[PDB]
Amino acid sequence: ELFSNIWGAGTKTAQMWYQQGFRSLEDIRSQASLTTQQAIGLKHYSDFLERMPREEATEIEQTVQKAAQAFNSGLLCVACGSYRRGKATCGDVDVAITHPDGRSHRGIFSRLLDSLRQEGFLTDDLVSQEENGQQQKYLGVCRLPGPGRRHRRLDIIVVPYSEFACALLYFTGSAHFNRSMRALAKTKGMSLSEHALSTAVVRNTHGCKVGPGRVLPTPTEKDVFRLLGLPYREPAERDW
Repeated sequence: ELFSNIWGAGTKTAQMWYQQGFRSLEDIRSQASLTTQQAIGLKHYSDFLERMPREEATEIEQTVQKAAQAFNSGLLCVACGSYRRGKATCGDVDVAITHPDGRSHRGIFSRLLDSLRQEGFLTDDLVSQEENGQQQKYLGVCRLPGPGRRHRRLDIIVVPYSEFACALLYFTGSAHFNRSMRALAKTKGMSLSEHALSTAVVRNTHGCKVGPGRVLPTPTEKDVFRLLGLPYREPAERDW
């Protein structure tokens, strides 16, 4: 069951396709109906089975940073995921982008992606543009210049500065760790997302609601941990 490995396909679709006679990667490319992601996953099947050394992730991060700072030299670009958690290898790269003035993040997302296309860095686009609140998310594939380079999954997320701490936390992960933090937030009547940490409603000692839900200010990751009642954990401690 090698269908599993194709990107955009899990055990979920591995269990159909087979329903059909398909038992081959080739069988799927030629006869099966495919998602835009699945087509790309098939196109780079061999490459997407290989993790990259973290040095390559650094090169990917700097490539995105260089192209973004040409447009505004104050833009903050950070690679998250397993990279930020300090692993020796990474399966993909998520680059979060913001600006400290907090408003110069707009107008970058479109121009940046285009700039990376022209120089041949971005090779395949899963989703060219996703708009989630004030966050803009690119999902695609990249490849560093030169010979012997494999194709690497790359996400780029541009975020407002007021959401940066929560975004960094969310894209740094791990997925387990996020689930754990969301559960902790809930025990305090809060909710945690990639945008913000907020409370549900405000109630007094009589149980009467006296206000709407509150968006808790979180300038840094440490604020999130403080608000959840936890000692701060470095990214390297967040694998589980």
